[PDB]
Amino acid sequence: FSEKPTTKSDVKIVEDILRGKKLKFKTDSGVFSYGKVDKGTKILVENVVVDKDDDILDLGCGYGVIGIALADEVKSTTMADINRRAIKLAKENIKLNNLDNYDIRVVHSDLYENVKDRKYNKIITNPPIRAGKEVLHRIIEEGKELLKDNGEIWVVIQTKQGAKSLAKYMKDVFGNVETVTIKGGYRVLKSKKL
Repeated sequence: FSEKPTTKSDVKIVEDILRGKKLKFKTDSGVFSYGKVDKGTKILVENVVVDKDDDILDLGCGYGVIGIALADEVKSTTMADINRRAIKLAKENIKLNNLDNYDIRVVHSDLYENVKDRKYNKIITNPPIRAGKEVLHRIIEEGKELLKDNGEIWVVIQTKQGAKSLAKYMKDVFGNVETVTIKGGYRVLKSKKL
């Protein structure tokens, strides 16, 4: 069931520079990366390559960093999260960054469940880890089904055997995987549909 809480939320406004853009984000203690832009997310956002005609999906968007940082560079952006507070903040953050003139939507979704109304050129995500490898594998396998031909899925994951195990699975599923960057213990992995 759904319920509207009585409890207050802790909010912290954070500014950062991503892809050379000066952005501002309202963050909340009940949402991932409260009070600062996550290092993994920053590395992913700086390294992802997008095309002006791409329809992209920011999976597990939190307060919206990835979608917001890329919105003006692509054709359309869908940000999705299961956390309702996250959804609210991402919508508010679209306004804080003057992106109202772009095709951006924020959708409540348990993984891909509510965003399968279109196909995407890119699926970009900083996936949850404590949730376990089964959820990680699902992000990869179901992701392939939602990508347009030549589409790509981009993930950031903390290095060593974790990134290696996931890369192996991505190669299993897609028939290819590439390490785009390794920085400060984080790896950005990319697989293409084809």
